[PDB]
Amino acid sequence: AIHRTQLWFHGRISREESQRLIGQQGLVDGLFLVRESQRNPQGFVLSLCHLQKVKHYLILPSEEEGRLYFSMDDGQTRFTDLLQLVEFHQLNRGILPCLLRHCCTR
Amino acid sequence: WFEGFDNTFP
Repeated sequence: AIHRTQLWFHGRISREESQRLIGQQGLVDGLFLVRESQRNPQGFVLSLCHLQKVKHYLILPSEEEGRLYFSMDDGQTRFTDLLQLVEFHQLNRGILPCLLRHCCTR
Repeated sequence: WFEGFDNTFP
């Protein structure tokens, strides 16, 4: 949707590949991409590098009274789309160990 | 949490 044309979105790639993409870009703190979840069809994964380890955060869709939102914490922090989610965590950590600092591009 | 995943929250 609003995320197809974003440099940090990589669609359907695997966990092993998102790691290899971030690795081939230096394992810098703050490197990230968002991908379609492999296990979960309607879900997404935020893959992020911190302290030279790649971490993976499940993004799940839900509904409040007919309105779709996404969340990484069981609805405790809700976002209308992935861009809102990504933009927020460029400024605020929330449940993440560090900010989304450098977009891992493709 | 989500098994398989790093989400850490109350």
